[PDB]
Amino acid sequence: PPDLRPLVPLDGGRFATSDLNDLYRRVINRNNRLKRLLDLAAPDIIVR
Amino acid sequence: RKQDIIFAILKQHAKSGEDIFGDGVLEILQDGFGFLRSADSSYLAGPDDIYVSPSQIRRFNLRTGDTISGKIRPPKEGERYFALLKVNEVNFDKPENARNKILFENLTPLHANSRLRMERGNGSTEDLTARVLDLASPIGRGQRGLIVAPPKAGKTMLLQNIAQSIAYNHPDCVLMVLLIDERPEEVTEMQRLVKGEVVASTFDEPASRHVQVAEMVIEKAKRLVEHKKDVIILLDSITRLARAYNTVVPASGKVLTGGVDANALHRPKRFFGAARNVEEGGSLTIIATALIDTGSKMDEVIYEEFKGTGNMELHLSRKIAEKRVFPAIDYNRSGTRKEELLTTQEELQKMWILRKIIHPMGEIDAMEFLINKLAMTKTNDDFFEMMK
Amino acid sequence: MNLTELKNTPVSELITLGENMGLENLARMRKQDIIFAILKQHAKSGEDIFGDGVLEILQDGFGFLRSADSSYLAGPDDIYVSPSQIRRFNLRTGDTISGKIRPPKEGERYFALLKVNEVNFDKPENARNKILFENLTPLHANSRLRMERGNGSTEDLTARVLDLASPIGRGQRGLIVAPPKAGKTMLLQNIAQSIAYNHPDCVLMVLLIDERPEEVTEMQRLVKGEVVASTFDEPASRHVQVAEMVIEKAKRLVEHKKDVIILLDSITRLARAYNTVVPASGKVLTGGVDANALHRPKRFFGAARNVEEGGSLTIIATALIDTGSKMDEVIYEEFKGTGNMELHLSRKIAEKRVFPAIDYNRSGTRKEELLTTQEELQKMWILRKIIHPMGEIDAMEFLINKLAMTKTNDDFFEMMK
RNA sequence: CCGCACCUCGGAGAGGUA
DNA sequence: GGGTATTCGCCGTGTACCTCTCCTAGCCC
DNA sequence: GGGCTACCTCTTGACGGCGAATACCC
Repeated sequence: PPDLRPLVPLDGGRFATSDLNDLYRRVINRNNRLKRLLDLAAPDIIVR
Repeated sequence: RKQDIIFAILKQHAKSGEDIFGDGVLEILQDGFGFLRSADSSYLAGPDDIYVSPSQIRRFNLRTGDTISGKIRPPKEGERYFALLKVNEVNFDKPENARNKILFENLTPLHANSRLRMERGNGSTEDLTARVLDLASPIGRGQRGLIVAPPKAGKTMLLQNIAQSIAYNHPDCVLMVLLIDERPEEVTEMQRLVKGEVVASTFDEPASRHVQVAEMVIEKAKRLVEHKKDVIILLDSITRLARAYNTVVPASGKVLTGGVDANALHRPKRFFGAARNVEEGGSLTIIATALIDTGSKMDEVIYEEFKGTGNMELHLSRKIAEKRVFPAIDYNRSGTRKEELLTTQEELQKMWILRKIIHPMGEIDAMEFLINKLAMTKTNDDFFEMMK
Repeated sequence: MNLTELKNTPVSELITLGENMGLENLARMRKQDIIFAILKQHAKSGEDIFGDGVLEILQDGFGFLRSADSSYLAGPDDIYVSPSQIRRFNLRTGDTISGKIRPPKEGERYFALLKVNEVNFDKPENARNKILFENLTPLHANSRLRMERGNGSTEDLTARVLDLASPIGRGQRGLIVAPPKAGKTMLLQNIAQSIAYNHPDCVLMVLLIDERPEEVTEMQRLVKGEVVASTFDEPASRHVQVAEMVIEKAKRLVEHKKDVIILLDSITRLARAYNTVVPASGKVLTGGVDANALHRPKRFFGAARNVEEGGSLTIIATALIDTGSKMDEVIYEEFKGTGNMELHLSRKIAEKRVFPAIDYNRSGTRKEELLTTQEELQKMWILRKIIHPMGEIDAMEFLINKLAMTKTNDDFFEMMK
């Protein structure tokens, strides 16, 4: 849940994002990339 | 309720192994995929929309507006939309004919060449509006005009007469009356009166659905023009559409006089200028009705900006409308540019003589003269022969 | 292997060539993508690729080579120009560059420039040493640019009336003031045709900003020259960009002693675009005009000048009046005291279907003795003194009936005496 | 805010205290 | 089939408190 | 200077000792 992994509210536009949110973002990116690549029928090496 | 029943029936039918068929207009989202909206819901996002995979979009080069009809399947565990297995018909034609097509952005525009005569020919008293329209402002294929009129001038009756004359004289043309931000009862009345397709978006929903329906309609029109079709769109919402775009546009810090954003008139002006006559085949005519003297300076600014865009203005007089004289058309203010390309030499000379005779007379006097002269006969040919 | 050569080829031949090269199905592909794939496949074999275009230096420091067939619109086939080469050859916005190009590698999106072969249609050794346009000494119109056809055609009457009313020379900065629905389109077409027929050596450029696409494609297929236009479907930003590119190209051409002719038809629309793109300063003048909005159109208009060292720049803009908007009236009243030639057109004469509907009384040219001989100037003065008492419509009818009798104006002048 | 002008709220490191 | 040389790297860092510092700007466009 | 997005470089080292990978025979 987002309250258990919130963004630290600090002054300025930047944000020291939590490591868990960064990991979730990376996993979502790497999953969406494979989801959009599997429909294109890419070569087996790239899929692997 | 009917949608859930159809969903359950299609599931039970697919459990046996039979094929399921579907249809709808494609709406490609920004993420890459799209859905097949339904026509009976005025292109509204439904729970039973057909999902379109990006693979098929890349395979057939599908775009927003393409009518797609093919085999669908019910969703599996973890899905919420119908997956598209095989497309059978694309834009009421085979995909092999739609793959070798020219984009709408590459078509060469031209002026109105073919004459779209609005005169009925049955000698009815309702035909007087179409006769006056043909005498004042002849309309051709690909015309881009504006129906300028204050409120309570007779826009509804004039629009109904135009639609009926189009359905009577030109039944082959695809008539689409898109009404945005209007009353539901008027929409129902129009849909059960005109002979064509009626898509609407009442004020019960925000302007986002208005913009979406406008985009779907213009994309379908562009695709039909690409398929060599003559599309005619009677959008009596251009002012409402401009208000919607000005409401949904992000603030830029540059607001014009009357509360108009600097980049708000871009989308409606592009929608208006999309109408053009194609030399390779087909045309697109958009007849819009602008609102003036509505008490808001925003509408006045919108009208003044859109005046320099079209090539046809049909002004209506409030006094003649209050005197219950229909059609209450301001003959002096009306006109069409490059009218010699839609009328013959003798017809142009007769129209010039009629304008030179009508101009000195007043509005009410000219209208009474025209009505008394047209009531003597049924066709305008006898009027032309008697004027000489 | 040239970009413009592949752009001029039709779609069918390009599809056939791509299918022969053995690539993906090009039938369901854009022509630009087809050309891009063909260039990639041809460069994979080791051959060289060449391109050209007008340079548009960005604010960051890099730039692209726009194409003329797309009205200098941002395209995927633009050639990237590194700032290093710009700093090495002192390139500026408007310099025509033609050199070898290469397809973009992995991680790139535009063609790169390796070696420049020709600058401004000339050797780079002649372009490295040049005098800027801001340093050229201005002068009045010296050379006479006669607009009369001389073939005795019925359409030559407009050119004859224009020559009798306001002769045009090199470096002239005039204005065509006319209310709407007067005949500006036919007049501009006749002017462009007469310029292309009498003086084919001059570089003719027709700028049409915020106009209808039908008129654009009509002008493009009618005049014998370059047509750069921007329809109303585009924002004012593209209008400003096109105007800047056109004026920069004109300046770069004049710097090489070239005779540039710009037939502007949207000075009012250009001023409206500049007033729309300027940030609000909280101060609005009478009519809705910003205090700093007319400066850019003022400079664009004043760029026209005659150069003594060589070349000239002629700008003929058509201003709009009686349009119902006070902003256009203020713009016209401000630009009236700027130019040195006004060719007014009367709506009352246009309503009578008397073409051309030219207001001969208010027309004229300053320092007209520098473009006409003594006897010609005396005959024009006598004709003006005879025409002045008569009314506008009567004078126009008299002039038409007297010019229809003969083919040349010299015979009319000789018969007047 | 549209136009001047009178005739019948966090993670790492360093130092210290008990 | 099993009893045991080396060893690849498997998880405890006393408790409490205080002060201070460090916290991304990259590419062809 | 910048948009959603991708390139920086390395097979904290001791241990305190506990369970256990492939190995050498009995």
